[PDB]
Amino acid sequence: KPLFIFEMANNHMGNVEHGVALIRAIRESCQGFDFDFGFKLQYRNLDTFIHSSFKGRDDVKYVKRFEETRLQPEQMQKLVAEMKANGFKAICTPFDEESVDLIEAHGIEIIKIASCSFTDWPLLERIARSDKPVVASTAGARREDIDKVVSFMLHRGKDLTIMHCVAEYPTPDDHLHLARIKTLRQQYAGVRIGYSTHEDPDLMEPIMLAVAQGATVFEKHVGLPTDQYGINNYSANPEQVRRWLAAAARALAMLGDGEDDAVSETEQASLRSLRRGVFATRPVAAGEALTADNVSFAFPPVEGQLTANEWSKYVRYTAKTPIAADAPVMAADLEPV
Amino acid sequence: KPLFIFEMANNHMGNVEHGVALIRAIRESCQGFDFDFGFKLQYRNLDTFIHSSFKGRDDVKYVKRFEETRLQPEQMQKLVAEMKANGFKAICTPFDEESVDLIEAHGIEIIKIASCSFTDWPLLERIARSDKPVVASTAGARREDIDKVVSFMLHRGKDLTIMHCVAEYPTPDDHLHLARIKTLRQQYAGVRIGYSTHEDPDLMEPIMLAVAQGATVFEKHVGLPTDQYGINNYSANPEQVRRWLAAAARALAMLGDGEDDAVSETEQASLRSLRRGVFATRPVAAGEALTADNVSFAFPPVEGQLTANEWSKYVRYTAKTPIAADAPVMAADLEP
Ligand SMILES: [Zn+2]
Ligand SMILES: [Zn+2]
Repeated sequence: KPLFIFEMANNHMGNVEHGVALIRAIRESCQGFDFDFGFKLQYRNLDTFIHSSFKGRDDVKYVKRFEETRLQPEQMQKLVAEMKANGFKAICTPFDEESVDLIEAHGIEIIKIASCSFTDWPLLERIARSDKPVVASTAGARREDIDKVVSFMLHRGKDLTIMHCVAEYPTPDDHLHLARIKTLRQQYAGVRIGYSTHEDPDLMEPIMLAVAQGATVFEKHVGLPTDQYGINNYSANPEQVRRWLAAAARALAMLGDGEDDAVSETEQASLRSLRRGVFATRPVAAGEALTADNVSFAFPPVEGQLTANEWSKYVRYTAKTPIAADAPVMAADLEPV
Repeated sequence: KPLFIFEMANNHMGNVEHGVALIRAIRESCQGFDFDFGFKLQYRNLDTFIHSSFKGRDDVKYVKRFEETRLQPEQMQKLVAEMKANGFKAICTPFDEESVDLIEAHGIEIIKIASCSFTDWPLLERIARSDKPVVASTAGARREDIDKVVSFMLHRGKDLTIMHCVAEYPTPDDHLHLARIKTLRQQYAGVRIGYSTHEDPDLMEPIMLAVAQGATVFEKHVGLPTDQYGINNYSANPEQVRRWLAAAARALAMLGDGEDDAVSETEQASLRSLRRGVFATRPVAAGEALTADNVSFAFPPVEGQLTANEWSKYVRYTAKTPIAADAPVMAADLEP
């Protein structure tokens, strides 16, 4: 049931072979874990998306990075092909209306909304008229906005998932604000809650904290280090992904199931072995009632001596058969009153 | 603020001076942290609590250990004194009703109830007569019991805390069942929840998990390995107590404040730089309306271009002054 999502973003680096080699290593990292898994792309129609005025420029963030790692629809369909080949849910973040169109053509199963497009209303309209599940990130979103967006998606019957994240790239430990996962969970009932992250140096605890807080979907950026290919400071390599899942794996075990009222057999005998048994202080005749004079409490009990945990201060029991003084009051020897 | 209770139990090994040195070793472990701390004893009037039928016997668990580590009241009084002097809160688990009297006499501040005495009504009824906050452990209680005891104390006006714990000494990782913390927060709303634990072969993650589920009171057994005395495996030394607390602190750091909605400049400025700005696709006369006909969306914007995230179907825009084809719609040029 937990779903983990692996964000490639642009870490294919403009290169498909690399990106195929990265999906396949991520599948290797998943060996043995019993979760759901999705792989994520980012769709921008670079023609429309980067404005004429900013083409070829680098005096501002992201333009150059976007232009350099550009991939053609032909090649983007190729990656989906592998994604699915390996058993990943194909997941994608459109930033354009036209990229939604494209997501459809590619038979992608799910739509992520990035935090930046969270209130990109025209983009939302385009997504709403789609018929796939939605995963929305909410970094620095106002409550009133997330409300609008939740309400609007939920009305008109969408499968929605809302994710905590922070738009600091990478995110200081100081600054993960994981408490927010619960804030979101409490604000919005019957909406899946998740956590998308820019934490990683190889951290490991945030995920446990995240699971504990009742997030059910988890997104992390991934990439494959290589000689002549670097990695950024918020993207995990295949070695740290496996660890990432090992951590969640552990946290689930340590957490157990909150459903279980059910009780261990150790616990029960242990607990008895520390309880106070009820003893007669004085001979008690047949049909004598048991009172504050005549009994006392002391440990430890024998089976199935009546214990203090069953005593009452009002008159509850008479002795069916006589009890010797200083003897354990056995519970099979008492008729209730 | 979070409360950390250190369970001494009978880890004073029956020696007052050792108990003292323990308290002192643990005060050091606490240096620097902005938490509350308590040290906890275990009170049993043994003359009376261990039944004659069982005195001198090592035939079944605990009897021996209790007898062997016996401390007199004057000696318990010295420990409480020490605890207070290092600025610890004084806490105790009484197991019989004479022990509650001694708690009152010794000036102990909080009453802990062990899981085995959780439904010990006669003890409960004695404990209810004190006016000390109650902290209550819950291992293997059935729901109806927790319900009963909970309302019992709450209706009495008690300042109650409910702990999750597990009666396996020590508790396997497998078996911590840390999500009872959430369960219990959810069934007993308003009631403070903590977690008392019997875990570590050095474990640091469960406290981080405890804290993340909103436990606020934590208990752990503690000891001072000495070679003259060893230490059992569900109780922690001073080194590993600091680690424990550091794990807690780190978790709080990573969690931050649920009720804080202030967003950063760094964050806000980050988001803007990935957003679609708004560009005029044909010329736009002054006092002319802006529609889907005349605007495209593209990236990136600049201070302070209109942004798409402000293209609501509920909002009309008219140009103050004329806008050229292919130009940024600059907000200061419109009319909400
Ligand atoms: Zn991201
Ligand atoms: Zn204990």
